[PDB]
Amino acid sequence: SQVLKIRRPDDWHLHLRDGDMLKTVVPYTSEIYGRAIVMPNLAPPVTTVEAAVAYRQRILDAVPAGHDFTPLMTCYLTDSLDPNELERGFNEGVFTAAKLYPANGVTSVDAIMPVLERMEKIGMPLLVHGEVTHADIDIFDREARFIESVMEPLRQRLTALKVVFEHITTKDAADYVRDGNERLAATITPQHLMFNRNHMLVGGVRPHLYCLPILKRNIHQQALRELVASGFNRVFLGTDSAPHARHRKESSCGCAGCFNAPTALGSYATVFEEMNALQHFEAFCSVNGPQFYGLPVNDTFIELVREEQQVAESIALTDDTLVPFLAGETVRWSVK
Amino acid sequence: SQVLKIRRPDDWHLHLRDGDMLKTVVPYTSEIYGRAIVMPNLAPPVTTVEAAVAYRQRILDAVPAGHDFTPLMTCYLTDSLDPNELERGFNEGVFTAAKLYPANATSNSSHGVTSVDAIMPVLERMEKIGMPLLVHGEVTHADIDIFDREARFIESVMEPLRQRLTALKVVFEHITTKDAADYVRDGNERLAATITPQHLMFNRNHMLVGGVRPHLYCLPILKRNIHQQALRELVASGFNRVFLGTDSAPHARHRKESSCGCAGCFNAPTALGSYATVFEEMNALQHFEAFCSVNGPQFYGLPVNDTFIELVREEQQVAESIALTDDTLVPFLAGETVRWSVK
Ligand SMILES: NC(=O)N[C@@H](CC(=O)O)C(=O)O
Ligand SMILES: O=C1C[C@@H](C(=O)O)NC(=O)N1
Ligand SMILES: [Zn+2]
Ligand SMILES: [Zn+2]
Ligand SMILES: [Zn+2]
Ligand SMILES: [Zn+2]
Repeated sequence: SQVLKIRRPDDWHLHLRDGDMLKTVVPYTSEIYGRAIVMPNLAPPVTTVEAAVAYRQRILDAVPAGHDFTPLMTCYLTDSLDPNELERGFNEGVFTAAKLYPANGVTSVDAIMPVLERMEKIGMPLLVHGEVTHADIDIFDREARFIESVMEPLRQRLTALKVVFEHITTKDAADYVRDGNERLAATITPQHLMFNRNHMLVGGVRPHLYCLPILKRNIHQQALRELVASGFNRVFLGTDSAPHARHRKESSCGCAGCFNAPTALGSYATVFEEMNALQHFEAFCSVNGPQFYGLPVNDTFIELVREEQQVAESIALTDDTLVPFLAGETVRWSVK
Repeated sequence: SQVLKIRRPDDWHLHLRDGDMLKTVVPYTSEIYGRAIVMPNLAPPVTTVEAAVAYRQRILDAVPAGHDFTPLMTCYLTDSLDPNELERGFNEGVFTAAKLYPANATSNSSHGVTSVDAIMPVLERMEKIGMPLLVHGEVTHADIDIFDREARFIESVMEPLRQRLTALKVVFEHITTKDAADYVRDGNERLAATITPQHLMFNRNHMLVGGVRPHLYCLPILKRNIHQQALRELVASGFNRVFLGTDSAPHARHRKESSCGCAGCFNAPTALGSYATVFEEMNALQHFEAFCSVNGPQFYGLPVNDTFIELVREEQQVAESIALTDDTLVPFLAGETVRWSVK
């Protein structure tokens, strides 16, 4: 019965893959979101303007006629990337931002200072997967350790640099972001709002809930839920929809990533509704991101209805299937 | 190449399953171990003397010609279990011990325990007759973080139980935490523990970094490195109320590598050499025989084995998988090169 009309959303953190997987997955995004930040971690990664232009065209080839969807491309930062290449792509409208992945990506921030300094000067946002990767650091501590040892030093060095702390998963990061300045923002996925590590590990191991940064303790989940529900205007929708074929997930060494594009928007609506915070929902989906990136808000509107839809058990691929996040379950809100 | 000769070991915590899976897995135990504690979590559970007798015989049927292997059977504790049934099984040599799995208010009375308070008549009987209680010590309340469940058990159940029943003999099965290590270390002669090879060799990072590894997924869940190190130090100290219990817990490959993978490591094929590797790395090989072959017997009041086996420090590759009638079994350390093997 209940209907919720919002400004059309965007997705500020998306993996579209390539090839036949890209053809399969893009329509789940393009049918809903006006734009999406398309991450650059292809094999090999998108590190040149030329590669980004080609990738962008493959994505557009795969967008059904009638979907008004614009992929916003990103550069994968590498220790050796030429700052002139990053800037050229930016000037051309090809690169919207650059993405910093930990080594096991970038080995040190120090190795890429010239690039980061260029980004700071030209006003290019830096998107950060914020985890340290030393073998001795427990996997649940890697996000927290990143804040102290990399993020805060980096932001102290480049005080004009705009940073998105991508897919934050901890109370540590939530507090860090809440207390930061207008040059620091974050994205949060649906899974890190809806679940905690118990949902991945109790009663069985659930690889479809296995993603990076790893699901944390409930106290962390609660901190993220309170953050979005507070109305804080520098957090915004980024799904980290990260699809893998079923048997790449269900194997002796399962790939990280949740394929949440089909269910994310309604999943977010449920969280906000639960937190008694639907008045902040549009801003999270459709306003906060644009503001941070200095892009206009979308000028169309969509509707969500609170009618329970059943999530497909699987989606066909050329070879194998794709298991969506919440496969076989129910979502309380769906797109009208 | 170096040789380690020990009295024939026993496995104080084992899952043998049933049917065809039992036929496949028993030889990996019977070739090496003189005795094993056979856990009772079949579907349906072993909760009667008659079922334990028939199960013991199915196990015996699957032992290869010439292996000298004796299964020591256990009773699954449930709300509806009659203390007279348990006592009779004990008195007749059928039940060596009884096994308490985590309580759950939704448990069918035929299949489990709703709360420990609700099975005090049976626990009092075990105390009275000197039957050892084997405890899977986790609390499973939905609002407890899975990594916290063992420590919460110590506080909520273990300590109060042992204060209530001061003569009760308890083995804290497959301990995984420094909490449990210290607790057991500081206990009396009526408290012991078993430790698996996976909890000595690995921590949760091994299960979750670079990929999710369901063949390392087991209960109680792998913990953070500080806990793994405490376990290692406990065994390496020569503490004589910790002993070998593999928790070898086989599931078909398709049941492990699924959207909801089953908990358990099939480590019977590789456990003993893994334990040897750990003791060696801890410079504690002088304590290795006792852990494998003496401490368990002393705790249970049974004789130490009088035959010997040899481990050799020569590298071998572990099978990638082991055929079942349908599907396959992936062993602990599948495909890896291991340092010690049985001669
Ligand atoms: N997060 C994930 O679990 N997966 C992402 C990578 C990423 O965002 O690190 C992927 O590309 O597979
Ligand atoms: O408690 C248990 C049960 C066992 C099994 O599979 O039977 N597997 C485990 O991982 N631990
Ligand atoms: Zn990431
Ligand atoms: Zn991502
Ligand atoms: Zn157990
Ligand atoms: Zn067990």
